[PDB]
Amino acid sequence: ELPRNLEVFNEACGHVFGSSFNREDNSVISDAAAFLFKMHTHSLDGQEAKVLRASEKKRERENAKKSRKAPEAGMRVGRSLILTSRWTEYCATCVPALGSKMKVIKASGDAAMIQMMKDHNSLLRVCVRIEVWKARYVSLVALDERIQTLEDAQWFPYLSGDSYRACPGLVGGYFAKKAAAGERGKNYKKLNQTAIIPPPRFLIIGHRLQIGDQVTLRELLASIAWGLCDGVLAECWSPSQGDGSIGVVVGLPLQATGSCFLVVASHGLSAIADSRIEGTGNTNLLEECIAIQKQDGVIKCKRSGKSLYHCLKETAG
Amino acid sequence: ELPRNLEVFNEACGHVFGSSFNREDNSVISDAAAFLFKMHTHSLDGQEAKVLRASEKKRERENAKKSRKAPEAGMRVGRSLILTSRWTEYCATCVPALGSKMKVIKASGDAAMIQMMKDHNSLLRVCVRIEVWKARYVSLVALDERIQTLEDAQWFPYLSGDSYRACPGLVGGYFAKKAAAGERGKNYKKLNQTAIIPPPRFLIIGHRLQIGDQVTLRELLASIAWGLCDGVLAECWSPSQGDGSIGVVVGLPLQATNLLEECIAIQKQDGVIKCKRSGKSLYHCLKETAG
Amino acid sequence: SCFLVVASHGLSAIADSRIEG
DNA sequence: AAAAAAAAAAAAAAAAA
Repeated sequence: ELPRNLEVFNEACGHVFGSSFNREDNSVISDAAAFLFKMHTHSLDGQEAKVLRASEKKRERENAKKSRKAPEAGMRVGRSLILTSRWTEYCATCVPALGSKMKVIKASGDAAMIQMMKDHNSLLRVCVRIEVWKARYVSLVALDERIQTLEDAQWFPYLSGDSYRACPGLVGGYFAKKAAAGERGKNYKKLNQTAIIPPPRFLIIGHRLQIGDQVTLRELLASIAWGLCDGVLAECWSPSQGDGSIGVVVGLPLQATGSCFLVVASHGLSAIADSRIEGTGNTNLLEECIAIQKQDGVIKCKRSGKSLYHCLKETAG
Repeated sequence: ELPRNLEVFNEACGHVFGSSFNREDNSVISDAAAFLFKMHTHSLDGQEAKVLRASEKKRERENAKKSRKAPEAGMRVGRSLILTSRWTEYCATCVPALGSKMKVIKASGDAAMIQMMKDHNSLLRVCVRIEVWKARYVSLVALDERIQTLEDAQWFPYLSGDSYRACPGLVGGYFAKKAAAGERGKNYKKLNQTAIIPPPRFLIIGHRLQIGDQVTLRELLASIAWGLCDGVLAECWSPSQGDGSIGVVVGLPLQATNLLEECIAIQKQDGVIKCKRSGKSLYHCLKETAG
Repeated sequence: SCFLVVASHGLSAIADSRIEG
């Protein structure tokens, strides 16, 4: 009925959180996804320690993690999620042992182990996507202190190393910076900062975000952009005639690929990352356009020139 | 009395395309050169199969291409080129067998085969030069979707592996990136994205580009720059009576707030002069001037 | 407060929303 | 001189703050 990824995520969440897992709330789904990502990375208390190449401080931290008691049945997670008595069985069964590599399992040839490893990888990817979307959503109302200049903002979202490894094309941070500054191999993926990520309640159901869906402004914006992206993206929403909290998606932005404004260095000149910015002009900057694909057709919506976070804050006033 | 480098290409083009091979149109020369490059790389239909270490899908594709019927005489290639029945004979004789290496030819000692391989190398070099110029000409009007950041704009032109092997100096692409990532050595060459390539109507006749030569603005720009270079290079071309897509060359650049103050050196009939940069890419400048 | 507006969907980046103009 | 604009983003099976 559903692809492997969503089926495995649903099975894992249902097994670990029982009947307390709300399937229509973004916050609950995000909390469950984050907890599952922590469990599957061998990060919950009472799991195998990471000591392969650990510095003494890391050795001490991992030993303390190992010694501590694991989460007990009925522990409260998030806001309305309660672990069931049978989460330990799921953790012991469906979580690959620390250091497991697909090559070793394939060499062994156990079909069940290969299936479990594939499920674990799919769950890692799905939870990474959900957590990236949640980071975007949080960035719409709460600015991150780390981002203070466009250079820093270029690497949002900031997530752990395993988060970058699972979905290199969406996750930024320290590891994305290191990969970009380092040698770019055959597997290098450029950070697609503004990729479309359907809401968590649609991500686990497979309903791709498209026109006609009834969603909120904040959820849609976190799906198609983040806090500091331009405000014109708010045009992708239209309040309904009822309560108005949940509206309708009318059109989605189009990833611009029309023209390139670079100027490569030649004959002693110097490169220009953007012709408009370095021109010290303002007339063009205030009359830019964004290509929104609507039901009727493409439309050029003039940019508002103010952050999405500030636009939302002003509107809420 | 032309050099063998160009004589071989002229003879090959004639023997392949009959009299339909116009020698005064850049598009015609470029299409003929591309076809000959494919022919000498065994990339056409009904030619040898590159199966030295090919993977399963590549092996199947090579086998299918080998089984696929070869082109027949009179085929229309490009827009104004038609094959001649003699081409097969030419493709039977001048094209070296797949996998042949200069080591084996030299070891054999056959003078005829050695000269054939030297001619093949020269033809490949000429065809790759033509292809690079054609890539620049195309880029000057329509920009590649691959090039989005300065990192990607550093490797233009993007050509296949054979093109890089023939002329590593001018060709970029994926294989140039791989070589750069590998190491730097005596055989390694540094990409020169703005080398002066005479237009194909000038290259096949040894007509070095020089001041006072009638050339279209796009022709000159492609021959001394590409789409994303600085717009100031447009100062090297001056139009003629009613322009009419024809003009003359007045100078050739050297070394083939303050950021916008950078100046380029242009050599004229009198002496070196410094011209202030425009700050807008040649592509955008031409697009805006068009309308 | 931070007034940056990162570039996206072909739009031009802004290092400060207020200073524009 | 030597050696989803007949043929270029999103998701999947390969590789792996």
